[PDB]
Parts: sequence; structure tokens; C-alpha cells
Amino acid sequence: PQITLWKRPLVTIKIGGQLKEALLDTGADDTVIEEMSLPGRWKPKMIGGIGGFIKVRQYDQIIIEIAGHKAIGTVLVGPTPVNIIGRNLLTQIGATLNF
Amino acid sequence: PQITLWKRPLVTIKIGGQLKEALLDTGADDTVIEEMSLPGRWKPKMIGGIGGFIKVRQYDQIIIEIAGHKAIGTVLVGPTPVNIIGRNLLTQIGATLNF
Ligand SMILES: [Cl-]
Ligand SMILES: [Cl-]
Ligand SMILES: [Cl-]
Ligand code: NA
Repeated sequence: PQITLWKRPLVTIKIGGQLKEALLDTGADDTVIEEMSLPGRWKPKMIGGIGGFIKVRQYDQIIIEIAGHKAIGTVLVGPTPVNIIGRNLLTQIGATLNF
Repeated sequence: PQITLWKRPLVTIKIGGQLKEALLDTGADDTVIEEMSLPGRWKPKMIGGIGGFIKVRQYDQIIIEIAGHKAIGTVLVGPTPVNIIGRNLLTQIGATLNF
């Protein structure tokens, strides 16, 4: 699809057997999801943006389906105000910014 | 251009006759720039990022060039970690997300 930017570019994702709404975010290096359980090992990480840092759990090799497109990569879980699909997964679905 | 997302989508902007680096950020409603001098009056705005809410100065109808494309619109000035070009100006330069 071609997604204009008049409104937030929100899509439905499937992660950990759950459907969520998430923002396609070219300004995020990695994908950050609100609190949920994921399988496997994790390690703590701090990520920073406007307003400072939050502590997240880093899960590697997690499958997401993003607007129908499967990808695998790292997912950070923690108290983000919005679910964010970052570049680590946007690349895998072939997303580009065009102008 | 067609910008892939393997690296951060950084571009050069020109604002107040000065070149700066900024990040094309589909996850930002608003364009937010680091402390600088802009003309005219400003209005207060609270924005919420990943780590919490910050105060910024809102300047309207500011001339800004983004990757060679001319825009005129709202610029927020405050303690952002990086200069971000949000959807208010991405729409002005005709940017879309494509996959
Ligand atoms: Cl990854
Ligand atoms: Cl590619
Ligand atoms: Cl504007
Ligand atoms: Na894992």
C-alpha cells in the first residue's frame, strides 16, 4: 500500500498470538510494544526519546505480522505510550519513505 | 527519492539560513528541533514522547527546507534528543510510506 501521512500511520499487528494497533515509525530504530508476555530469553535495556528513558525487556527472534506481512526481529517490551514498529522490522516488510 | 530504512532517514534541513541534520519521523505528529532562535511570537505546547511530557515553544508559519523541498509551517523548539521532521511537514513535502 501507499500510506499518506495526514493522520498517524497505524496498522494492525499480530504478536504473541495477540492483535494490537501500532504506529509505523521511521524515527524509531527498534520496535517497542506495551507490556505483554513473550516466550524465550530476554535482557534489560534502557531506551530514550522525548521525555527521557524507559526500561524495557529485549526479546530477540520474535515473529510479528505487520498489516499482513510476516517479519522476524527484536522486540522491546515496556511502558511505551504507543506501540511502535521501528526500522528493524520496517526494513523486513520492504517499507520505504517516498517523496 | 525512495528512502530505505536500513539506516536512520537523516536529511539536511535549512532553517534560519542554517543547515542542520534531522530525522524523517513518521511516528512524530509534530516537527521538533533543538534550541535555536526563531522569529516572532511563540505559544506553549506540551508534547508526550516515549519517556514522558516536555514543554516546547511553538512557532507557526516558519520557512524550512527539508532535503531540498520548501515547507512553511509549525516548528516546535525544545529539548529533543535529535531534530525530528514530523507529519505536519512530511505532508508538505509529499511524503508517503510504501510497502
Ligand atoms: Cl532486529
Ligand atoms: Cl531494500
Ligand atoms: Cl504545520
Ligand atoms: Na528469543
